[PDB]
Amino acid sequence: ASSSRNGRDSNAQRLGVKRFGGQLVNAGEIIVRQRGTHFHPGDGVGRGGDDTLFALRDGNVEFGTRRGRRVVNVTPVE
Amino acid sequence: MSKLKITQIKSGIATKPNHRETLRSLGLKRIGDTVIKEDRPEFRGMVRTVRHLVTMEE
Amino acid sequence: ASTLTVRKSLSDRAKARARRQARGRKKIFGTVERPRMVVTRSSKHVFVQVIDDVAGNTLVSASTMEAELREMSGDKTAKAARVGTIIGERAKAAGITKVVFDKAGNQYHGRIAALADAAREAGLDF
Amino acid sequence: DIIHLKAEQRTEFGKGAARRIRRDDKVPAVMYGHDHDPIHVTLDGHATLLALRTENPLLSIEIEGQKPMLALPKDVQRDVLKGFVRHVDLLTVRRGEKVDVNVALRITGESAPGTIAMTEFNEIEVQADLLNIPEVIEIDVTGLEAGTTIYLGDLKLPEGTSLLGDAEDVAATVAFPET
Amino acid sequence: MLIPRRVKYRKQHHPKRTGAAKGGTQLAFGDYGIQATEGGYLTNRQIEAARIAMTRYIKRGGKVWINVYPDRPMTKHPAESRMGSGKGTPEWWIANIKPGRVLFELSGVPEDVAREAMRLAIHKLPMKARFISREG
RNA sequence: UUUCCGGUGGCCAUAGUGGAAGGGAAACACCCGGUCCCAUUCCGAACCCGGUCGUUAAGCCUUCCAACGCUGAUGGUACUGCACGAGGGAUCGUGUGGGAGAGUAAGACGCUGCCGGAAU
RNA sequence: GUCACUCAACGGAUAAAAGGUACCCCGGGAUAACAGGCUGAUCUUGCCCGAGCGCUCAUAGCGACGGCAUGGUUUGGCAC
RNA sequence: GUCGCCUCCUAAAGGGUAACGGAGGCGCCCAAAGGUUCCCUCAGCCUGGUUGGUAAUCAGGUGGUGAGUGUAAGUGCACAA
RNA sequence: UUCUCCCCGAAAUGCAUUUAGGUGCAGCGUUGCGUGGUUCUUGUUGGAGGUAGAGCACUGGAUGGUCUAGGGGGCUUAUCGGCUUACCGAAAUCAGCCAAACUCCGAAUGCUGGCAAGUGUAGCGUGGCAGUGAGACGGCGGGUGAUAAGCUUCGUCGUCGAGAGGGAAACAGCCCAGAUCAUCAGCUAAGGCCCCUAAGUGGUGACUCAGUGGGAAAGGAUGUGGAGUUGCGUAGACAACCAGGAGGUUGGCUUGGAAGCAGCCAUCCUUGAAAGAGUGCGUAAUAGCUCACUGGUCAAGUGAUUCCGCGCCGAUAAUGUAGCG
Ligand SMILES: CCC[C@@H]1C[C@@H](C(=O)N[C@@H]([C@H]2O[C@H](SC)[C@H](O)[C@@H](O)[C@H]2O)[C@H](C)Cl)N(C)C1
Ligand SMILES: [Mg+2]
Ligand SMILES: [Mg+2]
Ligand SMILES: [Mg+2]
Ligand SMILES: [Mg+2]
Ligand SMILES: [Mg+2]
Ligand SMILES: [Mg+2]
Ligand SMILES: [Mg+2]
Ligand SMILES: [Mg+2]
Ligand SMILES: [Mg+2]
Ligand SMILES: [Mg+2]
Ligand SMILES: [Mg+2]
Ligand SMILES: [Mg+2]
Ligand SMILES: [Mg+2]
Ligand SMILES: [Mg+2]
Ligand SMILES: [Mg+2]
Ligand SMILES: [Mg+2]
Ligand SMILES: [Mg+2]
Ligand SMILES: [Mg+2]
Ligand SMILES: [Mg+2]
Ligand SMILES: [Mg+2]
Ligand SMILES: [Mg+2]
Ligand SMILES: [Mg+2]
Ligand SMILES: [Mg+2]
Ligand SMILES: [Mg+2]
Ligand SMILES: [Mg+2]
Ligand SMILES: [Mg+2]
Ligand SMILES: [Mg+2]
Ligand SMILES: [Mg+2]
Ligand SMILES: [Mg+2]
Ligand SMILES: [Mg+2]
Ligand SMILES: [Mg+2]
Ligand SMILES: [Mg+2]
Ligand SMILES: [Mg+2]
Ligand SMILES: [Mg+2]
Ligand SMILES: [Mg+2]
Ligand SMILES: [Mg+2]
Repeated sequence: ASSSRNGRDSNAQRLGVKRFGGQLVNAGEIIVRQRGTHFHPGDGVGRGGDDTLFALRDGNVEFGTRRGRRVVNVTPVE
Repeated sequence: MSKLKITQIKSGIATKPNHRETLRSLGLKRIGDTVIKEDRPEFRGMVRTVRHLVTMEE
Repeated sequence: ASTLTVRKSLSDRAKARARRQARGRKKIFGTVERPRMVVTRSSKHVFVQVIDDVAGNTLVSASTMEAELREMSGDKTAKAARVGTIIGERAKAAGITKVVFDKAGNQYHGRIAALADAAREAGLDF
Repeated sequence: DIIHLKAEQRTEFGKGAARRIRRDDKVPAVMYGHDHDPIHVTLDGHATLLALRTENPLLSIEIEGQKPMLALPKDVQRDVLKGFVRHVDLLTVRRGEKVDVNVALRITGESAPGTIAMTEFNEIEVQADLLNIPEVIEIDVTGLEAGTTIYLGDLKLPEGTSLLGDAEDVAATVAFPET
Repeated sequence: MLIPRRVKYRKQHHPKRTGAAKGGTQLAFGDYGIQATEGGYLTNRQIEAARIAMTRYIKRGGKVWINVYPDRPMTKHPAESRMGSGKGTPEWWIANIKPGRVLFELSGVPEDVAREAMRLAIHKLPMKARFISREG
């Protein structure tokens, strides 16, 4: 007969948004795993080596736009 | 606030688990059991979630 | 008025300086702790503003257009040095302590450098 | 000619309300214009069908409470398989004002038996008047053959109907038979 | 035979057979048309048979348009073989037809001969179809 | 206070692209030089410095144009959560909620904050 | 701290290992051979349209290109 | 035929999701192709010009991402990564 | 693998495995202690998305039109150059399209936070004891397979497993409904009410005449009932019955015969109230019967076309009616 010349898939990477808008986070909490900057780091958000976006401070996550970039901010909690 | 009167007419067997928890949240236990709720949007939402299982009056 | 795109039909020097300014602003941002010191350098004058970029409002400013500096006899670099001294004095008057310097698309050289060094002499932590 | 259509107010919106209306042998319609808010009405199904048999007809919408209103059916959602009209857009019009419309095309010429003529468009853009809406625009191609082409810049247009669309595209084409 | 010059993927999932026609429900080329009232898969051989029927009836007058192209490859399992061992190779090329899709257009021919030619062509298609015109 | 204008942000085309006309008081800008700090993978073109002569020609700014592009309802339709129904079958329909894309009418020749200059 | 594994059958039985059994021997219908069951590609038997052949004439006899089905006696698919 | 890892689709708009399903890659490379700082904008098209032609190199206009990215693909990057 | 009852009550999944009918860990059960609304439902208020649908902005696929750089074939004749460009024709543009691995767009749901109400007594931590790790069918969304399988492989809900009762003729998985025991009380669900078989041979109004109901396709058809659009019509419509039912003209390429019937064609003219270089029968070939039309007694409706409801044919296995139980 014949055989299948496909069959290989990589393991699941479980990317995506981990903390959504208005969610209270600690400093250092990961907000989104991503490849590239689909989201950019905003105010109080840092970007990791693998483009992970993490909270630089305590507060609430918000998603927005800064200039032309789609950003994630962590607004300090009042 | 017209004090909704909700009575169960069909069973919870073979319905979605959402519907069964909605029936439990309304205080309904058996077919034919009746509860009086305040006319508030959450109870109306519960009623319209399981409208195929209950009847409502004022 | 700050559109993210560089407006076309701008002159070549204007387009190049706009690109340089936008690239400089990528890492420079004025907060209350460290406001941004922007020096606009034209062919005649230097206009300095210290800006809290969070609120988008200028804290203090200085220029060669002020009354006590039109008559002052000096060179363009000397006038820029006097402007740097004045802006440092005004920053100390308003309680600024430290600034982050923004050359606004120009090279840190000559008039801008003299302004920055004079502001440093005045007492600015940068 | 002006076709009078009886309408009555529509207050239930949605797919279910439209389904009930169409099950009651009626047609939903929205009438919008320039100096008023959109008015939602429902019309008789068969009367609307007869009125919309023609294209670009001047309709007088008659609502019991309100005054009559002049309109042109700008969009007609018909059933694709059956012919029933499903929804009518009614653009209200003024008596002393121009209207842009789409007038129809046909070929009534008779070329040589070998060569055949074709029409390359359905309806064409025309600025005209209310009480004078041309039925069609004819292009007669008799004895014109080979690679002759007809563009929209030179057509025997009726009076009061100027030309709006780009006059740099063809509407009719005569050519040899299919080989 | 209508076969595409090339396709990006030769092994593809079956086209959806759900829904009314997405586009091409109104005559755009000819003066009369064949409109599909049922969905299905229209192979290139059926398209060719219908085209031959229309073209042979109408003879020398007018033009015929095929509004649907069979650019969807359908694979075939190796014959007499069990299941598995990968997907088969393409065997048929189909167009995905939905109710209300104008399949063929016809022009430059009067209405009765057009009707007869399109009746002949419709008797070749695997779905139900009807003769349509531009309101006369 | 106001008007006009020079910088510096925010929204990131309702802002742009294109066309027509007009303006420079301070400012801006081209412009004139290259001695000096400094520079070109060659060139004072550019970067940098000394001037502000000349000029509003371009940048810039004001106004007009819906033209290209952009924004864009209402209604309907597709789709769909839940509950059902129909067909021999691909598949289809209804009740009750939600509801586009396209298209149409239409909007639109930018809105706004701070600093400064001139006049008021 | 660092080094030595195509331990690649890549959570890596041993440092170290190929075959025959028709002479064979000691749970599964979780799984193949027969038959039944389902399906019906294939097979089979019909039919629809009618290009054309039949001197002329589609349909006496036929019947391209296409389309729709029956049966379940073929080869298969499934593995009940 | 396959066996570990990576990218995409199937996968039903969080994540996850199978088949001997559909496509491809990896078992490296780079002392710079790492760090930092500063500067720059491409491909394509049009026109003019010795060898020189579609395409080496130069000049003017236009062109916003269609070029590029060490290496598959996807997400990104012209503020340039 | 041996007595009883009381309370609770699964799994047939994930990962790994010399593993695949075994096992470990996790998931799901139970139970002691601890913590208490933290869980769940609904509402409301935010968030990321790229599926359905749609669209053609990109990438591919594609139909026709306009126009064209450039290739083919020929010519006067080629070193050019012109006559062609009636053939092919990249790209550009207009119109209609297609896509799991396309997206200028973009839901419903689902997921995840805040708040509010409701709520079974849910959730969580930590210990003891497990069993399970062969699933099945059905609804919805998919891949494999042929638009296949009571097929296979996923996602989700339900039931069976492990679930009795009522309905489905019988009939694990479908519908209703979850059995603590007794009851010779009542009301209902799904489903039913002529008899088997409890309850209506129920009332009213339509349709069917096929035993359709009580299986099936392409397709065929003056079945039947109803609703529109349109042509002709007491200036007299359609059918029947009485006279002109034919001239030049045996119009042409045929074919010993196409004079009206071999086929293809410009598809007319006339004595004239009237006729087609020709519709059927006949026919070696011509004759002829007779059709569309004109007048007459009569004369009240006739001819298409679209759709809808219920029917007809197509229909077709082997023990015995045997596809309403
Ligand atoms: C292709 C044959 C399929 C199998 C044959 C059959 C079977 O086991 N038959 C037996 C057969 O053996 C003897 S008769 C020789 C027994 O008397 C008889 O009842 C049967 O068991 C032998 C193998 Cl022939 N099985 C039930 C199925
Ligand atoms: Mg890094
Ligand atoms: Mg790294
Ligand atoms: Mg379209
Ligand atoms: Mg819109
Ligand atoms: Mg809407
Ligand atoms: Mg919309
Ligand atoms: Mg392993
Ligand atoms: Mg070992
Ligand atoms: Mg044995
Ligand atoms: Mg078995
Ligand atoms: Mg068998
Ligand atoms: Mg048996
Ligand atoms: Mg199995
Ligand atoms: Mg996902
Ligand atoms: Mg999902
Ligand atoms: Mg799984
Ligand atoms: Mg229990
Ligand atoms: Mg196991
Ligand atoms: Mg265990
Ligand atoms: Mg789709
Ligand atoms: Mg298992
Ligand atoms: Mg399973
Ligand atoms: Mg299932
Ligand atoms: Mg199974
Ligand atoms: Mg059970
Ligand atoms: Mg039971
Ligand atoms: Mg029984
Ligand atoms: Mg119980
Ligand atoms: Mg009773
Ligand atoms: Mg009942
Ligand atoms: Mg009885
Ligand atoms: Mg009776
Ligand atoms: Mg009765
Ligand atoms: Mg029967
Ligand atoms: Mg039938
Ligand atoms: Mg029965």
